[PDB]
Amino acid sequence: TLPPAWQPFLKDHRISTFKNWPFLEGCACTPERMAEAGFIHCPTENEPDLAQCFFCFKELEGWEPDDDPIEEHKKHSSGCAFLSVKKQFEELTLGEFLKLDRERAKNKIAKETNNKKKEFEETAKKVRRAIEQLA
Amino acid sequence: TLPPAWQPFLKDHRISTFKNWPFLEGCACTPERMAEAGFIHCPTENEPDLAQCFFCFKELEGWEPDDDPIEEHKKHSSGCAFLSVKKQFEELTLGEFLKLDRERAKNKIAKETNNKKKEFEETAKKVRRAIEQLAA
Amino acid sequence: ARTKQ
Amino acid sequence: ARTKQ
Ligand SMILES: [Zn+2]
Ligand SMILES: [Zn+2]
Repeated sequence: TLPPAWQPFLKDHRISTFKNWPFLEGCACTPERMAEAGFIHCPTENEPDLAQCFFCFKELEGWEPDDDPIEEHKKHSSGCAFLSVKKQFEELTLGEFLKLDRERAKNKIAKETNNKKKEFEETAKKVRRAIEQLA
Repeated sequence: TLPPAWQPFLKDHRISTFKNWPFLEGCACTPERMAEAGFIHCPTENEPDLAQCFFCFKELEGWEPDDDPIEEHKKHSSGCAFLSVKKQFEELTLGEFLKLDRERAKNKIAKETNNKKKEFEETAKKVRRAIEQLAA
Repeated sequence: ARTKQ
Repeated sequence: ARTKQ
């Protein structure tokens, strides 16, 4: 086996996430290339093509067949330490591995923060709007 | 955070495993030198000096203060892969590590089935004896 | 591809 | 030392 929270570091686990991914043979954003890129497929009905970096948590939709998932990665999240990782997983040192996994747990915290802040501004807008309607 | 099952690979975790370990500083078989040798303290009310190699599962009590845990390990389980491991943990490669962790799970089963076997034979002896007594 | 919603 | 039991 292998601890379940470390799976996303494994290319094959990532590939495995692509359920009804539409871009297959002939396309440049195949499940395979996506996984190589660090993406995991996390589809909702509202956006069935939603892919997310397991490391930086940056979320990307509106995929088109010619999209090279790696360039899209560099483009929409230039600072993702995964991109820098040039070794295969098992060539990584455990120290290196734990460094990476540390940054990822922090990226995760940043992300939740950024979310909470967005939810906060959202509810504020509602409040301000309701208040104007009252004023 | 290191998943709980991989802890024993960590020297520190192994030391921390030692509670009320009688031998100590001034003694060759310190907790520190035990961990380094791969042992955990699995003390039983019987003998709170029960130690086990986390890797080959070889078990040893009745420790002597001048016993060199590494020497005692090699002698008892000559073919324990841990003994070959010369790099620090974080120095290990994910491959290297994965290879070691399979090795260990393998040793674990070999240990357990070895128990099953011996237990079975003992049951087999009691049954045969009882059938024999019935012949008489 | 583009940043989410 | 010695192997258990
Ligand atoms: Zn990323
Ligand atoms: Zn051993």
